[PDB]
Amino acid sequence: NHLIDLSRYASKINIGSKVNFDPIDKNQIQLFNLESSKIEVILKNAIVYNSMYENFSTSFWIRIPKYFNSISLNNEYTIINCMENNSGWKVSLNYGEIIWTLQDTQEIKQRVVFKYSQMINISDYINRWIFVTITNNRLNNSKIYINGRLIDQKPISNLGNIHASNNIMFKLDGCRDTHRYIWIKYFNLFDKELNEKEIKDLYDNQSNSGILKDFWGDYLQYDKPYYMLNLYDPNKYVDVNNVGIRGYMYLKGPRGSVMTTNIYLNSSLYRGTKFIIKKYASGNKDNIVRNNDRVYINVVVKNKEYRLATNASQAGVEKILSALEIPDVGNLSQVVVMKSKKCKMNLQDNNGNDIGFIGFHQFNNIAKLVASNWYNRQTLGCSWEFIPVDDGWGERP
Repeated sequence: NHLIDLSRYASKINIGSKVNFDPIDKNQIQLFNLESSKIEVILKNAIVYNSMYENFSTSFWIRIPKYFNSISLNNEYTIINCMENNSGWKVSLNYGEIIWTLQDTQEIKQRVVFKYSQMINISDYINRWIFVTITNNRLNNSKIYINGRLIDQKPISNLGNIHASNNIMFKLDGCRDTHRYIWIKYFNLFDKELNEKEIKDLYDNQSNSGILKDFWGDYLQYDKPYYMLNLYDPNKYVDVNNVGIRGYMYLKGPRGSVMTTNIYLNSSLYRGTKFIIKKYASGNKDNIVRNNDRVYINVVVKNKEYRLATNASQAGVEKILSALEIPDVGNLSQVVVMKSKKCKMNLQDNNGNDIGFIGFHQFNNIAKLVASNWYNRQTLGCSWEFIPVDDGWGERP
């Protein structure tokens, strides 16, 4: 009974003791810069690549922690190796780079590369799950796609016979940063050149769209503190002006930055009051937040949890939100419907009527958090990301 997804391609899988399978999402695999943190796939014979003509493709998801140290500048290290006797294919990484390399049996090699900057306020790529697809047409081009989008392509018809390895080695090789690691999931191989339509369908059908995601791309979870990023005002963070029904929550700037030299320079993500999502009526007994889960939102002020709520009877369509003592909520509106199918939070009263998506509104040059049905009809002010502390980001909370 085969359980590991790599078994599709393997007659045998050898897993080192320092491979870490994520306990919440067992398909997410963590590989450290240690010699026992490796997965060796002995390929089924029909999968071994050995041809001058056969088109082929590969896809995988990857999450690459931010490069912190100058030791990582120009240090290309292999992560997925299907080379034997200097022919085959491999995936490697470098500072802000993902590299695909083909090499034939005649010393001729070609690369296609995706590059991402670490000098950017908010990155789509640093330490966040990335869907990678590389397609190879032997009489034409190699192409690399990131999150379903074509990034680059290079001619490869000058390459002759490619005789790849009988194995695939998942392992950090040649990396000089002792603390380096990667996360990977859903490695696949295809015996054709995938078209743009097929690539987008893999991206979509491996995105688990019925499950809400945090900022890094992991499953959103209950009972886990999250810093909030509003995508419509990304340089601001959430704070509380008094707890209780007289108070309100509001966006305040600026975030400020985190930086080391010109190794990285990014917006600070660990800012403001933290949200904790509480189970109330979830679709499942596990700890994962799913589309249409009905939840309560707790707000952390001075290391104490309060309840996000509002009096929906206040004048006007924008209902200003407060942070209340949990016993003080009474019959006030607090039920939030979480949505993935980026406006994530829809507040409802205890009769089931919509009060509106959670966003913000300007009240005399103060951006107060609101529930507002203007959003439900309408990147919006209700677009939020949930950011937990993560070792791949390295900022000090």
